[PDB]
Amino acid sequence: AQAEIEAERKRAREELRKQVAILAVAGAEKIIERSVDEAANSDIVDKLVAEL
Amino acid sequence: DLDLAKASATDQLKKAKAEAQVIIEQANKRRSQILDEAKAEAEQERTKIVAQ
Repeated sequence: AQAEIEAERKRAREELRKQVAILAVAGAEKIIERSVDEAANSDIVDKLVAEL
Repeated sequence: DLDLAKASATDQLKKAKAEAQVIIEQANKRRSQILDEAKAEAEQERTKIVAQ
C-alpha cells in the first residue's frame, strides 16, 4: 500500500509537469509572436548562414 | 495370549494413527481460520490507508 501511494505521487507530479510544459511552450510562442522583428529576424538569418 | 498382545497392539497403533490423522485436520482448518483473518484485516486496512 505504501508503494502504491508513492507511485501515485510520482504519477501526479509527472502529469502536472506535462501541463506546465504545454502552457510554457505555447506562451513562449505567443511571446516570439510580438518580439519578432525585421532586425532581429535578419540577425537570425545572418547567424544561421554564418553557421551554415 | 500371544495373539491377544499381537492384535490389541496392532489396533492400538492404528488408533494412535487415526488420532494423529484427526489432530492434523483441526490444524489445517485453524490455519485456514487465522490466515483468512489476516487476509481480511489486510485488505480492510489497505483499502482505507490508501483512501486516506
